[PDB]
Amino acid sequence: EIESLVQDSLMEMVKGVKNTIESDLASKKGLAQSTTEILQLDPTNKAFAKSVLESPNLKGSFLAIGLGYESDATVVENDDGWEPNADYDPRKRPWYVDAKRERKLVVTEPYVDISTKKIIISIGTPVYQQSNFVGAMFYDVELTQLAQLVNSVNLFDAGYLFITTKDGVTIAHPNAENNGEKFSQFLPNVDLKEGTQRIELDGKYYLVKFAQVPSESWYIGAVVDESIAFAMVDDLR
Amino acid sequence: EIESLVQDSLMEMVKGVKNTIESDLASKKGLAQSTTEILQLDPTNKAFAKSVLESPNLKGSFLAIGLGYESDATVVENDDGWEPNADYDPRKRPWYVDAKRERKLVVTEPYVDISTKKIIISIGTPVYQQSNFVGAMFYDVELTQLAQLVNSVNLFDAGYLFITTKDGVTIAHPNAENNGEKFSQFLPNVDLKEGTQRIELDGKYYLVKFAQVPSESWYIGAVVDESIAFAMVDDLR
Ligand SMILES: [Ca+2]
Ligand SMILES: [Ca+2]
Repeated sequence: EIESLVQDSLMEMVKGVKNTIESDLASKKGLAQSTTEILQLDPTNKAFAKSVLESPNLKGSFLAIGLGYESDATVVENDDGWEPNADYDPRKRPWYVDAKRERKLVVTEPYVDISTKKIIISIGTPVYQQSNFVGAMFYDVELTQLAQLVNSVNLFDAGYLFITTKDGVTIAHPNAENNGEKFSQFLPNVDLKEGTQRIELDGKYYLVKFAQVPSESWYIGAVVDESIAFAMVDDLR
Repeated sequence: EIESLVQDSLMEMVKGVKNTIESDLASKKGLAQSTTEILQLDPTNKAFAKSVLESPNLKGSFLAIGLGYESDATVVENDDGWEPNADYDPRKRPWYVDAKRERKLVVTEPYVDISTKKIIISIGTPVYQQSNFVGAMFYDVELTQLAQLVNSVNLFDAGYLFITTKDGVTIAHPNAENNGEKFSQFLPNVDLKEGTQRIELDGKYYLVKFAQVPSESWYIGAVVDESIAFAMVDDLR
């Protein structure tokens, strides 16, 4: 029947998007991990750190990158448009706090960047001198590229994709104003769970599919107007 | 028509794979370009280079990584199983020759790795000190991963995908023995060109589709048993 293949197809497409997001995240993390390990060869050498973070390919790979020191709360960073003032303590920032807590590569919750004032996420990493925790790094990620990427399938031209945290905070949405808000704001009475829920919103039936990204326990969400999907599939029929 | 939508979905599937291969290459190149740029901070410091190439994330991201020097023909490399004998000249090797000729990041033709003696390809990069060319690097890539990745769509269970150079040399094939051989050895009677060719091999009709990867001018190739693909679509009816 129409329904079985509509969900079969929706299934394959979401899984494809899931793999795309996982690969892109793996790419960013790999670059963050190696930069961090390379800096660990001499992490207190601020001149070394500065040259690395200003190297063009790496600089072009993130919104901004920086290194905060446990010992004096100073910061080495490559943001041309920002210089931390006296009150800025990197040790209170979420990328640093998370990286210190987990003692490994972390991806933060969405938060307000003090530099661009935009909602972003950062990859955070701990920095060690042998077994001494010396500080932490941020590698900031602009969320609109994620929203483009997560929309690399077409869902029978019957809907769109977005990304949420494991607690329902939007990570990427075609409409960036949603980033950092509960997804319930744009998608009322839907539970956050793996699989497919059929919903009614203002007189129409939609399909909401969630697939988790095991690396960060993000969910890929897809919303599909059931009628359009059935009609588009059926009119190949 | 059955054929119209078979061609349509086949097109969509190859598109997704092309983007998957591009992202993967992009990721490998980005890590290779950044490592190279970081080494250029002190390219003749072989202890620095050695420490970088041995750092665990980078080390685990490639088959092997090394840096060959123009002046003394020495090699710094992270391959546990291989140490350059007296006959070895990095300057005669394809990754080196190519990086030198183009003066930017390159991806070699398939060739026989001196270390593992397997067909591989390498990312090659040139190394500068100030303005002079100091040497080059290799970042070796195992081709069996690429074969897996290129086969991330199912083609209505009617065939398989592979990768060829712009001159028809196989880069990745489900059967590793084909790597580095012209593709006509497993796929005779077919021209290498963008688009779809319809051929007959041993009393049977197949669809051969090629999509080029603009980064490296590789082609993604897909071979499809049109009777299976037609019948599979007919089943969806
Ligand atoms: Ca700055
Ligand atoms: Ca060795």
